[PDB]
Amino acid sequence: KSTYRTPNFDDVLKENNDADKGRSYAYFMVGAMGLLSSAGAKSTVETFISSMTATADVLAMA
Amino acid sequence: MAFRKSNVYLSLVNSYIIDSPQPSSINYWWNMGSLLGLCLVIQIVTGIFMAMHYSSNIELAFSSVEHIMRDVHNGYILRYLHANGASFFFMVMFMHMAKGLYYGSYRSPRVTLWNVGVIIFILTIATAFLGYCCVYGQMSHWGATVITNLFSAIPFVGNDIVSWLWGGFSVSNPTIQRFFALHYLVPFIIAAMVIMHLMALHIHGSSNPLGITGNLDRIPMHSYFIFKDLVTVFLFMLILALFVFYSPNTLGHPDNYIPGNPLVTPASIVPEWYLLPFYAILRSIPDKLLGVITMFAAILVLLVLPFTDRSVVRGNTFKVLSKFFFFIFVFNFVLLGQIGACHVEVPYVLMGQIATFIYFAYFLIIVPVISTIENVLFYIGRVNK
Amino acid sequence: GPPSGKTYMGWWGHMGGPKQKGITSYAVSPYAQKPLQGIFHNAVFNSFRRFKSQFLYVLIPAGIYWYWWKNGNEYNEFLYSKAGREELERVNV
Amino acid sequence: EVTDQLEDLREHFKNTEEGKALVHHYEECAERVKIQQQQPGYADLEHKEDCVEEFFHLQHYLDTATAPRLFDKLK
Amino acid sequence: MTAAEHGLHAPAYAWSHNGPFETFDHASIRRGYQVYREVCAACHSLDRVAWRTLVGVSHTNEEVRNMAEEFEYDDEPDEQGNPKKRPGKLSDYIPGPYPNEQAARAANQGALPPDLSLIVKARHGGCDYIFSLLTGYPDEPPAGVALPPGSNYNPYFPGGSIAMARVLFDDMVEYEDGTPATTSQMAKDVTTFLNWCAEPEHDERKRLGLKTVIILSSLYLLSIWVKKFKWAGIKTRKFVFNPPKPR
Amino acid sequence: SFSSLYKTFFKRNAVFVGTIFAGAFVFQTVFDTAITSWYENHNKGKLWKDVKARIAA
Ligand code: HEC
Ligand code: HEM
Ligand code: HEM
Repeated sequence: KSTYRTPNFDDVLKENNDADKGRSYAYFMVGAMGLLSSAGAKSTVETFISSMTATADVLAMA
Repeated sequence: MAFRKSNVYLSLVNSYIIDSPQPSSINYWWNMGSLLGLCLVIQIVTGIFMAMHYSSNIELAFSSVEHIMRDVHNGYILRYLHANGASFFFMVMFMHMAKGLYYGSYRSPRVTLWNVGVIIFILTIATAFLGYCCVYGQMSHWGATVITNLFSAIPFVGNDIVSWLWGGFSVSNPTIQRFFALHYLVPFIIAAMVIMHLMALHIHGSSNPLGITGNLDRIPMHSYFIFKDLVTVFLFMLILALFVFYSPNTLGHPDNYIPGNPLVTPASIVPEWYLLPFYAILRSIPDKLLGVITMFAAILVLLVLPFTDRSVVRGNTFKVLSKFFFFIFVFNFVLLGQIGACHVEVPYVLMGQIATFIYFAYFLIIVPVISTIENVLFYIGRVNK
Repeated sequence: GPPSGKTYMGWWGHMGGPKQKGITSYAVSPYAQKPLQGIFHNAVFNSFRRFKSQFLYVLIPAGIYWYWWKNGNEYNEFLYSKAGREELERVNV
Repeated sequence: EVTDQLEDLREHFKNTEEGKALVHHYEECAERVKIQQQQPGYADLEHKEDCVEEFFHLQHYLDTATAPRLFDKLK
Repeated sequence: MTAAEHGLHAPAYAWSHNGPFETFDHASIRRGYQVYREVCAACHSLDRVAWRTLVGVSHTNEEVRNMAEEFEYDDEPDEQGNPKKRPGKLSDYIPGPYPNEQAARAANQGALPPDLSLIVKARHGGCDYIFSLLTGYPDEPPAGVALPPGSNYNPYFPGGSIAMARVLFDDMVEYEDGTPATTSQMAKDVTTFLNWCAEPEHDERKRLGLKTVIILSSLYLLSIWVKKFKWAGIKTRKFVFNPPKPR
Repeated sequence: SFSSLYKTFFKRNAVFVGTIFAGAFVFQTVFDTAITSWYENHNKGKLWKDVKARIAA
């Protein structure tokens, strides 16, 4: 077989290959992952900082 | 050249995590190392933010832990995260070691990597024992006394090394303040040893589940294995958030909510669950000196593995007897862990002795004989004469 | 810096494998592919192939050790009961 | 006016088919132990039988029966 | 050890906070505080529970202020250096009945009553153990035991002999919401209260756990998709070998 | 108009991470309120404000 004859990729190729459609799909999924991980990262850095802030008894004698 | 190569620090970061050529064949068991890195960062950060509120005297240790639980904002998150993250660190570390001795990662290009791993394992066991001793419950105190009175079996200097460990005459205020200073300290020695682990790995690169060379197709670590590690990172955080928020005192013992009392024995002194197999190994020998020698031998027998593996192909991917006896070893370890949590009653001492013998006969008897048999079967199955 | 010893993995350009000739590799852009392709077929057929090849090695030692633990636990619960006290007093004393 | 719900459920499940058999085994043991007690020279036997195991079987069945349906009765 | 030395296992009652979306019944905690104050406070302590932690969980601010002011704590000494006393405030802790351990052991026949502020985490079984221990006292020990004098039979206590006699009897407390206060109802209420005293973070912990488990499950599945999208080009790679000509 | 959707949201990475952060802000707020209201409506008659209304009625 020659090397100019590329193999059968048709089981995994999508049949409509618009650039903007597939790019917006992929960037929507990685954008949702970035959104949720950014909210989670904000929440854990606030968990540690609010751990450092003050205490129930120190606020009780206020 | 690129700025990520033409720097001093970004050169190291690039060489280790960005352009690191990984074999493309490596499966999901090659994420345990980045998982242990995440676990180590979790332990160090949550421990620092709890040491900001912990007081280490014997009359203030337990109540300072409950001050963290009840009075510090999100402090139950920190304590439950530290305790369950320590136990998750050990489950992932057991998976890292079991992968390593399944796939033959201990073998001849990577023996110094295996040995730096064994040093890291000993240091993490010590760190978690000290940190369990800092909370000063009832299992904490009596665990400290039985494990430190192990060292009185040395027939010449044993009483003076145990009186040097205790700082006095039994586990009290100097012992607890010592154990806090050391339980801080040994994690940074572990971080240095992890940097040395990565340095010893980086010279030859990682193995692969085939055991053949991986030099032929390779993939840079960025954008492929970064995301393949991100999958297991989010799975591990999911399972840890389950155990932290819905089931937090499950892996722990209930007797660490009794404050430490030197006059009342809690009628079954057991350590945390991950030290139960070595506890059963220690308990199986009917002598104390031979008991601690056999426990330290049970963890130093991981060093005889690159010299007793007598076969020409690396790993158990293509061997049937190595696979079978590997899983015999793994369920022997699980039975040993369950024997270590039971009392010294009549079937359990014999079961623990036989399981300890199987644990030692795996490294010293089973792996050479099965390796040689598989060698000659691989030969005569395909050569004609 | 100084040069260090001979390793078994180089870098991009001098990895240290054999010379390669006559191997062509083809690959399509993932932006032009379908991810999650064949997941419902692989989820039931490939997983059954993997289970069928790799389950005797896992579930024969698991069965041996679970039967051992069950039998020893039954013997202990028998010996520390009223019906089995005579064998307890001869098995320890 | 209101009687304790747990002893109500315990007597109701003591009046069932095999609950009577468990109670009967307990009373068989109890009369056996007391006519052991009334024997001359009882405090020297070095191992005196009790009925704690039969009481445990009865109380374990009563626990499994009364457990999932008591808190409906409590407020 | 034998089953008597282990103790009988407590069954699984259907608590209103069993389950991952549930919450303490706060009326049960208020009634359980009343049963603690009227029965349990004679012998057991609550050394870790401040007065201010009850405000907004089981009682109102003035309702806690009056219960704290009905006690007397050690004040700072006056200008002549003599010791002084003080009505309690919200900052103080719930005082025990005894001044030290020796008074406790003297008053309760040698045995020391444990402080109840962590007792459902300190015991294997938890709420089921506390409930079944309080309601587990038979009217007579089983035929054969030799109970030491000053001790009572309870099969859920390990060994059987416990130094606490049966304290809960029918209609010994009257609730202010008209609940029929029987033995089972009072044991349910104290065990809910002691579980709150051990875990006062329980509701917020379960709510936050809902938030993290939802966010992390979504992130896990979304990361599976992004991994498969990145590795598509390597999973669909094809190799062809034409053997090179001999030279 | 997928070309217009791409050209406004995903072409510049500044605009991309800007809407990532804006979505994380509004998601954090309304996700918090939705989880609290579901948790409180699931636990009806058990929270403190229900017992407070009962002893005030
Ligand atoms: C008077 C004296 C009382 C009263 C009114 C109560 N308790 Fe109990 N308690 C008491 C003693 C002296 C002991 C020690 C007995 C022993 O042998 O240890 C106890 C024991 C408990 C325990 C622990 C049991 C165990 O360790 O498994 C719990 C829990 C307990 N007591 C709780 C309790 C509750 C909830 C009460 C409510 C009214 C209560 N006690 C009454 C002494 C006394
Ligand atoms: C190598 C990583 C670490 C491991 C494996 C580890 C392990 C443990 C364990 C098992 C406990 C007992 C948890 C419990 O049962 O309550 C503990 C407690 C503790 N650890 Fe660590 N630890 C690590 C790192 C650190 C570090 C670096 C610090 C200090 C900054 C630290 C501070 C503490 C403190 C203060 C406690 C007190 C008790 C508690 O709050 O739970 N830990 N540690
Ligand atoms: C703090 C604990 C540890 C960390 C952070 C760590 C880190 C790593 C990392 C990141 C890798 C590369 C990824 C991988 O191969 O999985 C690795 C590989 C390895 N580690 Fe560890 N490790 C730790 C503990 C251990 C232990 C306890 C051992 C065994 C005694 C060990 C032995 C190995 C081996 C043999 C490899 C090479 C495996 C291979 O690629 O074939 N490590 N380690």
